[PDB]
Amino acid sequence: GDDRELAILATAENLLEDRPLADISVDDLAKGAGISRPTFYFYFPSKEAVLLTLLDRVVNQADMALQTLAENPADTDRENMWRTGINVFFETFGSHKAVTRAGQAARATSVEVAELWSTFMQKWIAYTAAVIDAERDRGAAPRTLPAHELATALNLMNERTLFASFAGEQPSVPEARVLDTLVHIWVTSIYGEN
Amino acid sequence: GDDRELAILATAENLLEDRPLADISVDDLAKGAGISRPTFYFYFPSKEAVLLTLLDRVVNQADMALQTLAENPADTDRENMWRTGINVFFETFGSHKAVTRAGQAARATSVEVAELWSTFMQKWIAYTAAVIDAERDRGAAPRTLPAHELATALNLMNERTLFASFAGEQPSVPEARVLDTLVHIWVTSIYGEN
Ligand SMILES: O=C(Cc1cccs1)N1CCC(c2nc(-c3cccs3)no2)CC1
Ligand SMILES: O=C(Cc1cccs1)N1CCC(c2nc(-c3cccs3)no2)CC1
Repeated sequence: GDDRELAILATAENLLEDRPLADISVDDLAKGAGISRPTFYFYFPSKEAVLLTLLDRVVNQADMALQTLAENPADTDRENMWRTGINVFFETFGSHKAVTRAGQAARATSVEVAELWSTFMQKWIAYTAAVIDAERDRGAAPRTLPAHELATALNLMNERTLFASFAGEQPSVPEARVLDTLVHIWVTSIYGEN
Repeated sequence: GDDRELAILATAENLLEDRPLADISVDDLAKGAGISRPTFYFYFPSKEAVLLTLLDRVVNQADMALQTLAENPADTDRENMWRTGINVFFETFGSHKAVTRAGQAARATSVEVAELWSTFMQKWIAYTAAVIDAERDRGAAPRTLPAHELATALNLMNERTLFASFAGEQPSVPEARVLDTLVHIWVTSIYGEN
C-alpha cells in the first residue's frame, strides 16, 4: 500500500537521475518497485502522475522548511536572514535535482504541474512581499518599488537562476556561486535606496 | 523566392498569435503564403524550421539594437543608461510576443532553438559584464560580486521576468510595471555597496 506507493516514488526519483520521464516506462517503475504493471495502475494512472506526486512532495518540503524558519525570530543581521531563507530552496531543490528538472519540464505539458508550481510561487512571493513590508514598517528598508512586484521579480530570478545552475545550463551561475549571487541581488534590491 | 519566404514567415508569425505551433499545419502556412504545400517544402523542411527562422530574426533585431545603443556614448545618468538597454529587449521582444512565446517553448524540443537562445544569452551576458567592468574601472560601481556571475543572474532574471509578463503568467509582474521593476534591481545590484 503505502510501502508499494513509496517504492514507486523512490524508483521514479532514482530513474529520473539517469534519463527523462519519456525514456522511463511504467514497466521500469513497476519492476523497480517490485510490483506488476497492473498493480502500478492501482496506485497511479500514469508515469506523469508519479512525477506530479514527487514534485508535490519536494515543493511542500521546501514550503515547510520556510515556515519553520519563519516561526523562529532567529536573531540575525538582514543579509543573513535572506541568505538562510534562499538557502532553504537551494538545499531542498538542490537535493532533488532530478525531480526539480523533470518537474520544471512538465510545466509545459501538464496543467496539474503548471498549477502546482504557480500555486507555490504565488505563496512564496506573498511571503517575501510580507517580509519586505515588515522591513519597511520597521524603518529598515526604504519604500522604493511596490513590494509585491519586487518580490515577484526576485522569486522569478531565483526560479530561473537556481534551476539553470542545477542543470549546468549554458549560461548559468556555477552552483558553488549561486547562493552568494542571489543573496547579493536580494539584499541590494530590498535595502538599496539607489 | 524571397517574397515567398517572407510571406511564409509573416503567415507563421500571424497564426502564432492565435494558437501554438502544434495547432498550425504546413497547409495553414502554405495557404496564408499563397503557395502550395510542396512549394512550402522548397523554402522550409518543417514548421519547426519556420519558427527557428522567426526567432533568429527577432533575436538578431534585439542584438543589433543593443549594438547601436552601445555605439553611442549617449551622455546620460547610470540608471537611464541601463534603462535604455533593458528597454531594447522589452520593446523588441514585447513587439513580437507570439514569436517570443513559441520560441521559448521550442527550447525544450529543438536543439537548434536551444543553441540559438544559449548563444545570444551568452553574448548579452558578456556585454553586460563588460559594462559592469567598465563602471568599476571608472570608480562608478563597487567591486562586489564577480561581474560575469552578477551579469548572468541579472540576464536570467530578465529572461524569466519579461517572458512571464508578456505571457500574462500567474505569477508575473504587470507588463506596465516590468521595466521599472527590472531597472531598479539592476541599478541597486550593480551600484549597491550593500
Ligand atoms: O528562493 C525563494 C523561492 C524560490 C522560488 C523558486 C526557486 S527558489 N525564496 C522565497 C521565500 C524567501 C523568504 N525568506 C523569508 C524569510 C523569513 C525569515 C527568514 S527568511 N521570507 O521570504 C526566500 C527566498
Ligand atoms: O535585458 C537584457 C537581455 C535579456 C535577456 C533575456 C531577456 S532580455 N539586457 C542585456 C544587455 C544589457 C546591457 N545594456 C548595455 C548598455 C550599453 C549601453 C547602454 S545600455 N549593456 O548591456 C541590457 C539588458
